[PDB]
Amino acid sequence: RKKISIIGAGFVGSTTAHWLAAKELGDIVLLDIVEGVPQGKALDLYEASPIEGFDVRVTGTNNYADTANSDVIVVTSGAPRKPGMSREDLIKVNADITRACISQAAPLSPNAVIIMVNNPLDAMTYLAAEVSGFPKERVIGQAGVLDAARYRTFIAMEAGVSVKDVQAMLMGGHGDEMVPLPRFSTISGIPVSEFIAPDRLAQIVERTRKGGGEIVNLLKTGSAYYAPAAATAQMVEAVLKDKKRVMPVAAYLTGQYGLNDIYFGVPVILGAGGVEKILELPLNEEEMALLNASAKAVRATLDTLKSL
Amino acid sequence: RKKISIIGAGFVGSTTAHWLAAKELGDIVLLDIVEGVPQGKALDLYEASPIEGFDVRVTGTNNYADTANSDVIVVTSGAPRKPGMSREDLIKVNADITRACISQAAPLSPNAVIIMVNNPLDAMTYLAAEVSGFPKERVIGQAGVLDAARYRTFIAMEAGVSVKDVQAMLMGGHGDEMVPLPRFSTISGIPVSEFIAPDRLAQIVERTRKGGGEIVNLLKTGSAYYAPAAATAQMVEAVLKDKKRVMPVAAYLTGQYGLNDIYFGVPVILGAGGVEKILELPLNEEEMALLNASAKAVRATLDTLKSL
Amino acid sequence: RKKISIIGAGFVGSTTAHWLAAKELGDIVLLDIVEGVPQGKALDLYEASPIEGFDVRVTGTNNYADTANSDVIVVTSGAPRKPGMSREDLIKVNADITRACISQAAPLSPNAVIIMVNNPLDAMTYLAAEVSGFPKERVIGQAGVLDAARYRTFIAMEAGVSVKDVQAMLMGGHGDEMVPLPRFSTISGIPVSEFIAPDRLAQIVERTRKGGGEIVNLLKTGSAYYAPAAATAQMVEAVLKDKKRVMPVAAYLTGQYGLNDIYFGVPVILGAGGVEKILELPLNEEEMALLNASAKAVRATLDTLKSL
Amino acid sequence: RKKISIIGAGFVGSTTAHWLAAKELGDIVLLDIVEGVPQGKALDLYEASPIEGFDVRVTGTNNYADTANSDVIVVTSGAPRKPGMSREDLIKVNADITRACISQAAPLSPNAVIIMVNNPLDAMTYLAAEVSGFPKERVIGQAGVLDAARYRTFIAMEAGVSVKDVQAMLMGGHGDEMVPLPRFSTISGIPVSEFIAPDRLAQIVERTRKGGGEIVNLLKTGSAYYAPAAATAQMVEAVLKDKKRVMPVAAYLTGQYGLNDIYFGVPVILGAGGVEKILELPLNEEEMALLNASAKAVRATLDTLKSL
Ligand SMILES: NC(=O)c1ccc[n+]([C@@H]2O[C@H](COP(=O)([O-])OP(=O)(O)OC[C@H]3O[C@@H](n4cnc5c(N)ncnc54)[C@H](O)[C@@H]3O)[C@@H](O)[C@H]2O)c1
Ligand SMILES: NC(=O)c1ccc[n+]([C@@H]2O[C@H](COP(=O)([O-])OP(=O)(O)OC[C@H]3O[C@@H](n4cnc5c(N)ncnc54)[C@H](O)[C@@H]3O)[C@@H](O)[C@H]2O)c1
Ligand SMILES: NC(=O)c1ccc[n+]([C@@H]2O[C@H](COP(=O)([O-])OP(=O)(O)OC[C@H]3O[C@@H](n4cnc5c(N)ncnc54)[C@H](O)[C@@H]3O)[C@@H](O)[C@H]2O)c1
Ligand SMILES: NC(=O)c1ccc[n+]([C@@H]2O[C@H](COP(=O)([O-])OP(=O)(O)OC[C@H]3O[C@@H](n4cnc5c(N)ncnc54)[C@H](O)[C@@H]3O)[C@@H](O)[C@H]2O)c1
Ligand SMILES: O=C(O)/C=C\C(=O)O
Ligand SMILES: O=C(O)/C=C\C(=O)O
Ligand SMILES: O=C(O)/C=C\C(=O)O
Ligand SMILES: O=C(O)/C=C\C(=O)O
Ligand code: NA
Repeated sequence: RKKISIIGAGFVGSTTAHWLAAKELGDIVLLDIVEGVPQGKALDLYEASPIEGFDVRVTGTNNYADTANSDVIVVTSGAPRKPGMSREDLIKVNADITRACISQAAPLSPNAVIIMVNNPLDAMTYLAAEVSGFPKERVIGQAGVLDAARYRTFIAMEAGVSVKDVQAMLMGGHGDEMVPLPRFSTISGIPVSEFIAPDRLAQIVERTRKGGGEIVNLLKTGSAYYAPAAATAQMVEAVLKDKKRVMPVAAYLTGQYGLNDIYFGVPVILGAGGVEKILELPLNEEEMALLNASAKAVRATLDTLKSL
Repeated sequence: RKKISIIGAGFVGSTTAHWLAAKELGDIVLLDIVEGVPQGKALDLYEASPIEGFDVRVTGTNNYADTANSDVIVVTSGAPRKPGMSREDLIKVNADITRACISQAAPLSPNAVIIMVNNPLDAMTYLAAEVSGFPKERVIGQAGVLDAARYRTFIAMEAGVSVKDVQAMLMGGHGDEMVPLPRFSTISGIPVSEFIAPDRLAQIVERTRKGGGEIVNLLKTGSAYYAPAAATAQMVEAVLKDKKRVMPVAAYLTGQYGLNDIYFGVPVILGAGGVEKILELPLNEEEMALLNASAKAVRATLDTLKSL
Repeated sequence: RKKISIIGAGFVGSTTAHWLAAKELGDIVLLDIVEGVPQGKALDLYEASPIEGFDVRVTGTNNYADTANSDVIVVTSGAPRKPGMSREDLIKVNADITRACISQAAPLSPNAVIIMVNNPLDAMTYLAAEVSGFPKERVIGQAGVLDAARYRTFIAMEAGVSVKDVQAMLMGGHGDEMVPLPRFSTISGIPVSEFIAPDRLAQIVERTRKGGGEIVNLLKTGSAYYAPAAATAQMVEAVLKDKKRVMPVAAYLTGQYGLNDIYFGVPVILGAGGVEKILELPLNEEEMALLNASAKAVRATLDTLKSL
Repeated sequence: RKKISIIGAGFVGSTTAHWLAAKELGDIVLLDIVEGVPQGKALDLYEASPIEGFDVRVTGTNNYADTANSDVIVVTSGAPRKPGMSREDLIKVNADITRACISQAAPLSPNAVIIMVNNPLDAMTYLAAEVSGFPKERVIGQAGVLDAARYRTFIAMEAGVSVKDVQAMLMGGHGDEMVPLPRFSTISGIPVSEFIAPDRLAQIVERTRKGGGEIVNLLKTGSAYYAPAAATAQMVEAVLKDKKRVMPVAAYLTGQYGLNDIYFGVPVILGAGGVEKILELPLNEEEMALLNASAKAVRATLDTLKSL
């Protein structure tokens, strides 16, 4: 069976195990630095299997050795943000956590695809590839699938149609400078601009950019985890089942969109090989101005990162 | 529980019950004019429930009375075509079958949404609305969902990506004059033209138009049923769960696209009310020439129909 | 669409919405006293719908008015225990909370089936039937499914088989005096005794009874929720779909097993009418001794209740 | 991805691909002697993937070379019976067909688990083990699951409960002497006798044994396929996923139940190694009398076999 290790048994990590367990994709190992929490959640999720009717070996541990030879490593060990806080504000703390987790996990699963979740996403994914020394295409960050999910939900709501017939690409760093792409958004093949007037669409775009903060302000004591976990799980599945999914993820660029040496949200084809191909959309001038704005923001965090 | 009556327990009818049963959408009644066939298939499908683990009341009958008060009526009682035959070639035979089924079923389920499948699709759907006297929006034909499914499969194959991230609109009568719309086809929001060169895409378009014949030539003794049944079931589900799905179906037009008094494949929003809204895409000159060609073909069958 | 209100959007209530959403059973309303909490969780979960592909309306609220006309009401507003506590220890705080939630919701959804979860389960379920005045059959408590789930899990683990083939009846109050029934537990119709040695089976019976506490001692700051939520969800589904599932639930006894006027974990046929039948099993003396000892523990919580 | 080859693309084989596709277990190869048949059905089913949303490679072929390196081989090439025939009546024609299919496929997929379906089931499964020379554990016949499925269905129907709660062991040869075991059949762990009266239960035991013929007499031009396919699929899944399901399958006995050198319907733990364990149940005299009578009917088909 496939082996999936989730490093950090917090809200996102545990919910990822939940979405995953239901798909019967393989053994799931929940690791955490706090004793009892992963073991407890693992056992509890395990005990639900007879009810839901899924066969899954879910275990919790505080020992990295238990993650050895994993096919996929999900990193959700970073500290979350509190209201009135920015994802980059977490960089110093999460950089240490991320470095700690990667340096211990990577060596034990050299053939694993690492899916980073810790914020700030782009900078942490970059730090992961950097610490693991893994092939760039096997070190990616979850962000775009979530961002686009929010965006697609808002448009489905606004248009009054099933979220099943809604697709939308979105690029950039996982932050305020985020860049949803209305031109690359459709409903059963039809441009969304045909369904939503410019003013409403622009609001939707703004809501998408602040989507994470919106939830943080409501919860007060934590950040989102249902959508984020669902996104992470869709990526794990893409990899384990080599589905060749076309989705936005934080991938290492070497010139695409005119950007180099940076993890940035771009559309890719996800499969057993991890990032199998980085798509290069024909973005117009407006879109590119937005994209470049985001690029500059991410670059900023990298400069912060490199000085830590 | 919701009640779904499938008139005609042949290949498409039975496979529809199969796709449906697995979704637990309600009671399923399989009706046929031949004794034993529906009862046999009903019982056999019923006996699979303990294995698949779905609760469904599937019954077979030769008595229309058993279809009374159905929420949805699926009509798959028409005679299929043999190789080297055209769907319109079935018009005379299937017109009588269709008239017979509708006149007996409709009265028993006045509040039902009728989903026609019998070929020639557009002309038979028109005959159904005509015989049932039902509100035009509650009498629709399955065709576009199938045609587009074929089209989406070919592009997924060609592009090497999951069929999950592929959407494509397609219009016109369910025939050779069919009109897939590459401009209204995307992969995770991205135009397919970005993935498939014009020559290959044009082949895909041609294959889509002949997709049904392709399968007929292979099977020799019958026509497709897996995809067709899956399409019909997706529509039944859209209705029963009021999903507001954006999909192409044969709907009654009153001026849309410049067409009037005709059942034609157009994108609609499908829900509890049946055809809840007919979308009007901004089709360019080329697309419209194609659309008008298809319109003329359908009109021809209607003229044939009306003279029967 | 059906409507399900979940009073108390904490771990169990939110997780319950999660399992439920994936099932597309109908609209879900998450209510809580803390503002923002239910709104954020409902939005977060709603934003996962495009990723997972389900059409579900999940809303968060602080106003009982939003729960009006619900078909089912899940109550998960109770405070959870910490290590060292018994479920009975929560009776003072939760009797108040429970009375508050039921007095407000019940009047608004007169035809609903109320499913209690708050601990102590059997007492709280009695209280809810009392405060609501609803027919006893439409007021039930979730406990048996969860308890039997832990039991079935330990069995599958021990026998090295799939949980999908393990069935097991479990009776009594949701507490330490809980009565797992080895003689009424089978693997694909084969008595469990044929797979597990008595001594081992005994340890399993014991682990089952102490299952909740095992998790509490691991989590340390909360109690189980994945299995509990799954259990609650299955019950919600049984009612909404009128599945007529045979399962153990805290129901109102009027003489069965020689017990009167108490809510007790017994096997029932759960459907659209709530408890549609209470099964009276031919328990033997050893089993009846365990059952009576449990009914005694329950009656004791009820006397504490009436004392509040 | 895993690979599954289905030899014989008729009703059972095609339907088996259908159930399988929906499960996304891996690539499926439909093979047949008639050209076009497997190609059309595989394409048709493949074109349903966008509608249903599964990523499955389904190919049709007439060349055994395409079945190379399969993980599992389903054999459904046998001729089906017509009203008036017994399954044994097909032994001459199907022994030939079966030998032909196994001699060609087995050599190409040496590590595969072969699952026979062709009737007479027990004899054909023995033949396949013989012609293939594969370890007996990796050659099994599908029969028990289907037989017990019909039984569980009749029970649920009679008891007015959900098939999801009915378990039932069934042993012996896949013929009239089939042995459903009431004493080894439970509803949520509760003996079936507690729900159905002996006289009624007897009629059910009898209906089960004659289940196949009931359908044959209804269809008239073929035999059951939905349940058979579902049964076969569950077995394929058990192997591919290494679920360790406890179920009745025609396995090779070397003394169990005092039977040697025959393929017989017995309970086993089915996993990645095929039959990983044969369970020896404490049947009583009445049950052993039925079992022996069945083993006699089976030995008789084997003597007919060796006579071909
Ligand atoms: N990229 C996205 O789209 C996205 C979405 C949501 C959350 N996030 C981010 O993901 C992270 C996790 O969010 P959360 O809400 O689940 O947080 P959380 O606080 O609930 O969980 C983090 C878990 O990590 C564990 N942990 C800490 N150090 C560890 C170490 N060295 N090894 C192993 N485990 C360790 C903690 O003990 C804790 O259980 C945050 O940084 C958050 O900002 C990103
Ligand atoms: N619109 C599409 O996209 C689409 C796709 C596939 C097939 N079709 C069409 O659907 C029809 C059914 O195809 P099939 O392959 O399932 O055929 P089939 O021959 O397998 O089944 C038709 C069934 O109708 C029954 N029948 C005949 N007259 C009846 C009456 N008066 N009442 C009740 N039942 C009656 C038959 O006995 C038979 O079992 C054909 O007309 C075919 O061309 C349309
Ligand atoms: N098998 C069972 O029956 C079972 C299983 C698990 C938990 N439980 C019990 O269920 C309850 C919930 O457990 P939890 O872990 O989810 O707790 P929790 O603390 O996470 O959540 C309870 C939620 O109720 C809310 N709340 C409080 N008063 C309220 C009121 N008047 N109206 C609406 N909401 C209100 C809180 O603000 C909180 O969000 C506990 O009492 C626990 O012991 C029972
Ligand atoms: N419970 C069971 O074990 C069970 C259940 C149902 C059916 N069956 C048996 O399974 C067989 C299939 O039933 P069916 O209804 O699908 O029949 P069918 O006639 O529909 O299909 C059999 C297919 O095998 C093909 N075939 C013939 N010779 C072949 C060869 N040498 N190689 C490859 N393909 C070949 C045919 O052309 C045909 O498409 C029958 O023998 C039937 O009695 C067993
Ligand atoms: O905002 C957060 O911290 C987490 C959700 C997200 O990254 O979108
Ligand atoms: O071609 C046929 O007759 C049936 C399949 C379709 O209508 O596409
Ligand atoms: O142990 C607890 O408090 C909650 C879980 C349960 O009721 O089993
Ligand atoms: O009755 C038949 O021939 C096939 C179905 C079965 O084997 O039960
Ligand atoms: Na477009």
